[PDB]
Amino acid sequence: SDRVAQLTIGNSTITTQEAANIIVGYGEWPSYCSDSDATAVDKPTRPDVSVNRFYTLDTKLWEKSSKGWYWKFPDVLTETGVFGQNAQFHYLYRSGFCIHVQCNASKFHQGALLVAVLPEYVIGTVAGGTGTEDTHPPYKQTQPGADGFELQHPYVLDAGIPISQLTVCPHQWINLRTNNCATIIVPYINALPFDSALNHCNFGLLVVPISPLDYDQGATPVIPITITLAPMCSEFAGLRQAVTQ
Amino acid sequence: GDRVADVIESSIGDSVSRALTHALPAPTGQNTQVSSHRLDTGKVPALQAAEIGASSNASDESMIETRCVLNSHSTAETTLDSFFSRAGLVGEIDLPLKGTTNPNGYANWDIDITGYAQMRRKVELFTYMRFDAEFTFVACTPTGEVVPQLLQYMFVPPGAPKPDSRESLAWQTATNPSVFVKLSDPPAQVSVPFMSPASAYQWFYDGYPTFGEHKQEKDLEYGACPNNMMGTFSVRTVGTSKSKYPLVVRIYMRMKHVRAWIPRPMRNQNYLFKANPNYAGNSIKPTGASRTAITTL
Amino acid sequence: SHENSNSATEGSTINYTTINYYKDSYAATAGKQSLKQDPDKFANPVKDIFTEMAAPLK
Amino acid sequence: SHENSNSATEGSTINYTTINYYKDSYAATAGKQSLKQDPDKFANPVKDIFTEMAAPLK
Amino acid sequence: SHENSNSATEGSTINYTTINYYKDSYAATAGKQSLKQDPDKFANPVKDIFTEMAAPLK
Amino acid sequence: GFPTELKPGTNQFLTTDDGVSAPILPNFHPTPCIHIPGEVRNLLELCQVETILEVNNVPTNATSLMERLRFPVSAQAGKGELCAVFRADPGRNGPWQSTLLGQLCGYYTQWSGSLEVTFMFTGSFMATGKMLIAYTPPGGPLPKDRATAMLGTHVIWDFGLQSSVTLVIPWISNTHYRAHARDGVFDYYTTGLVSIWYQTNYVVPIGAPNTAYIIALAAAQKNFTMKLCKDASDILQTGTIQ
Amino acid sequence: GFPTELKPGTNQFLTTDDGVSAPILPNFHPTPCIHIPGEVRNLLELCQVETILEVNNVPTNATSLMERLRFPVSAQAGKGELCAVFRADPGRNGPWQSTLLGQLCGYYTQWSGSLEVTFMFTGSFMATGKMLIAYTPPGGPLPKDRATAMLGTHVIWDFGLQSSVTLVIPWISNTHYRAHARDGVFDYYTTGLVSIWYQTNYVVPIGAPNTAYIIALAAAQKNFTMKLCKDASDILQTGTIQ
Ligand SMILES: Cc1cccc(-c2ccc(OCCCCCN3CCN(c4ccncc4)C3=O)cc2)c1
Ligand code: NA
Ligand code: NA
Ligand code: NA
Ligand code: NA
Repeated sequence: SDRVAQLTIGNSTITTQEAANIIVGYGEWPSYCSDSDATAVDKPTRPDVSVNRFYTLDTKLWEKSSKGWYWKFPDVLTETGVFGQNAQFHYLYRSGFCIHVQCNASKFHQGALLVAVLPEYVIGTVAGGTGTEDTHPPYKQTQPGADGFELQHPYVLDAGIPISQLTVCPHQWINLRTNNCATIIVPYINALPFDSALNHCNFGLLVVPISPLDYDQGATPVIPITITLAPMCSEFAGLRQAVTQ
Repeated sequence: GDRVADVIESSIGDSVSRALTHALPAPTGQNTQVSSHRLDTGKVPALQAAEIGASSNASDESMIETRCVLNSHSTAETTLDSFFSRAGLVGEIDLPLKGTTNPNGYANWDIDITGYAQMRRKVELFTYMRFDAEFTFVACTPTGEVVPQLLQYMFVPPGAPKPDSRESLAWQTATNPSVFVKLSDPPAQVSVPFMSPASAYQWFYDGYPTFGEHKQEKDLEYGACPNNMMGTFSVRTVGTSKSKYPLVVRIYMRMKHVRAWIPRPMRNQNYLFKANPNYAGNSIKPTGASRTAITTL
Repeated sequence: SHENSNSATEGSTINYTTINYYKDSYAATAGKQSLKQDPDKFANPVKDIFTEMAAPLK
Repeated sequence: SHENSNSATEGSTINYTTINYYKDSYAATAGKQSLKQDPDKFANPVKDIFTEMAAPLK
Repeated sequence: SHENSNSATEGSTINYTTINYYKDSYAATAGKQSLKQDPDKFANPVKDIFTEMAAPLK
Repeated sequence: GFPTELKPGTNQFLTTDDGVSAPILPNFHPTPCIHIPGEVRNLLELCQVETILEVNNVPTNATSLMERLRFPVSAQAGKGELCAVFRADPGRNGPWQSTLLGQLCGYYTQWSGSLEVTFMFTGSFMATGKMLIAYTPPGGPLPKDRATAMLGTHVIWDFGLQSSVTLVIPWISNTHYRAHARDGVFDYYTTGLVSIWYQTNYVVPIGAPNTAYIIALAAAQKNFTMKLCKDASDILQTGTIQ
Repeated sequence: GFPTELKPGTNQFLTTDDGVSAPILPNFHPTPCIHIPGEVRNLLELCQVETILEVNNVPTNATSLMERLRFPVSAQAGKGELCAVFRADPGRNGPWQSTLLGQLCGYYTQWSGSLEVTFMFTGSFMATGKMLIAYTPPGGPLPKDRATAMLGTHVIWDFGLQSSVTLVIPWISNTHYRAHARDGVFDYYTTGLVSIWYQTNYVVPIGAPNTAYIIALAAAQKNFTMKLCKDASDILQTGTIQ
């Protein structure tokens, strides 16, 4: 009655029989931009059902030695479906998201994934090891697209900050003995009313195993983690030709 | 006009962001209420499900037998203004005589406060911050001596000509704001408004400032947001001839009327550069002290 | 006073009590802030709230 | 105050709100000016005004 | 004034009359204290008080 | 005397401090102010007045400077050929520097608002034609062809009794204000591009010039404002002015 | 002029003085403030949010740092064996330094309030067990055995559908506030010890891991407050930051 759940938006429906409730980041639901907060004058386009639906973009394999991964929003979707097209044809974009991370196993497996959302997740580099070289992460690392990217040093989140404090951000845990999924709703977060979906990633989705996956020889060893997400209250403005970056 | 039902009943356009929580007044710590033994079934405060993502709701009263305590301890010192409205060093500018840096009697400093760890770590606790500020300029020689020297500080906003010398025409300062003051005088002090084109400054910007290919040579621009670049701070000794004394200008910032959004984990590795969160890969240290075993102090 | 409303906190859910001698409000002191707090925004951002007495997973 | 009216703006269509400690008003601060504007004086100084919807040369 | 009540004597049986220009009361002057005295607390802390006219050991 | 205590700032001279200073001529009364036409109250009044935009900012020899004030159109081969292009950034080096709007803009760090450019055809009465003028919001590269430009904000101009047409460059930004854009990270504040194409063709009968010129006039819309006063990028003096 | 007299303090610059200073940009109006989610008003809001407590703060090589985030439990010999221990002092070097509470704590000289640590079991669904978690107020030395620990404040945790349990470390002090405790005379402000013991045993059937981990999350209760603002003990910079 808090374990069972159904999420329906657009022409897509998700079900789960082992949930752990739903998190609504910073305590507020996504909303369209008000006439007082707005600044751009053109009438926006709000595609509704064709873009605010569930997209299942990627699957990773959880292994006894996995370090963890991250994805950037809206980067992950910029090249998928009608959402992607709208994000490419328009300069300005804004939306919220419903993120549903899936991972099931058996009552004999164990492990815990921390699923969190970190706004303005700026990536850093190891600075040449000694810290004397002022290196910078390449485009493929800051905006990894749908395949996401694996954390090199999860302890400091590849950005010099403790993962132990990541719980100060909207999050849920996927503790196999308890639940098989995480659901996080996120409102638009920025210091501007709209922004480029291409040049700016509003937040990052982190999936990091804090308690290692484990099981005995003979139990299914392939434990996938799948990422499904749905834009919410999408708005676009500043129309012109399509641009990929 | 509208007619088909799905349109009439749609929520497309709702600008009222529904909020699940509201702020309540809390001038003092919460009190403790008397409690007694409870030997109940069905009732279980101690048990939780951290997976949900929420912190424990269990309180003292439900875990042990408590007395009544009237807590009048104040929560005033932990407000944003209380924590941040304390002047701290954010910039140091040298004006030596015989030197390698500024041996020309003037200097330009890009207004960026991330070159000092104490202040930086504090503000980086939040993602977005909006505030006014009070800046204080402390000048003296390298020994801390005070000398009869007149200086000019000029705020050069983006787009205004940066002086290229002690005699530059830009020092006419017909529109930019300038401060003329002597080292013998007390520190100069002024109030600065919130100047970003954005509704808030942001210590972290996960993106690029422009469109196009983001090749190796342009990666220096990842994380650069113009909205945080307020301009240049220019200083010069006021004369057409080189000053007789070497000078040092320390810049202190005291934020006021502060608002912050989105708390983040706090920096735990030494800072290396102003522009990024790069850390020394070969010296990743634990966040704190360590011990030999988990069963010993 | 009859000054400009250029303070970074103009229109905040928490009112301030400050001092000023100039026509621009941002010159004013930091003053006293209001003591409101909303811990739940971060500590309990759940949709369907769960009681203390009951077991969190029903 | 009961001072002299020697300010360069004495009798202006835009009233000011200023501060002063001397008997001569021109010593006063610049203060705040009134925000009135008359763009048409320069942008549309035509005798017989022409609508937006209509064609300018009837 | 409308300041904080952070004086070391906030809530004392003897009220004070002070001056201050800051938002924190402890910055205020020492002022004037109230002239109350309770000598008996030290000079005559006896349970069953004994008169002056009578002999102390009845 | 009365107990005072000096705070920092004491003795400093802030050029923008709006203070009170002693009057040198007590009881002096200024010459009364008669009525003078054309009083301006706010610089924004001037920004709404159209001035000539030097779209054709290529000629540089003194004898050809006047040519910068107008660009041409002429009979083509009907392939939707490109006529001219320019950035819409008003406070950026280029065409806009010839306009009063651009100059006044230089005294402010940030601006916000819609812009407008009115094009006046000065060809003969017998010349006709249709042009497509487009505004490409940020992110869109210089349109390679008319088909691409056509996807943005645009106007299709038809020559006739009404000599001019107005292209509105609507405010479409991510931020409430834009700082002056320039190559580098500040290109973040770029406004976009304006391109002019031949929709039909410049047609003319026998006896009329095969080439005519267009004059562009630009100004700001009524939602335009500027803030954060600064010194202009130019200082028009070399040595001392004697 | 008006008779004044300068008092001591004159010309001094107190970094925490809340004064009035001249505005550099007269009549400047800041960009309006739109709505942004997650506004925090008081640091105490953050102290009530649980973050991971590094009870297992022993591994130090980079490749094992993530191991500090969780400690283990496994089948024993049923002798009420000890599982782990740690001081409850939140502003002291040790496990608490990994928590946001501990870090924010470092910016204040004194604190007061009850604390809470929630333990989440991450073993398999088929694993069961009962643990005894105790809090030993000041004066009580590290409990030599479970029988001794049991005499203090404690909780007996039973594994089940509810993965976690909460140990409340109630405020039990002689003073209204505690300063940061450390070896020496300041141990006077120590909060106490927390020890974890096996009440029963970690039992598991055939086919399930004999070792599982527990993750500890700690935060402050609603009666927690801090005072006397100070600089944190760490300064995260070696040379100049360039
Ligand atoms: C009359 C006068 C003379 C000399 C100096 C000034 C002056 C100096 C600085 C002023 O700007 C203060 C800006 C404070 C915030 C600076 N920020 C905002 C965001 N930020 C930042 C840094 C690095 N990454 C991201 C953001 C910053 O470093 C205003 C006036 C005024
Ligand atoms: Na005297
Ligand atoms: Na004077
Ligand atoms: Na006198
Ligand atoms: Na001042």
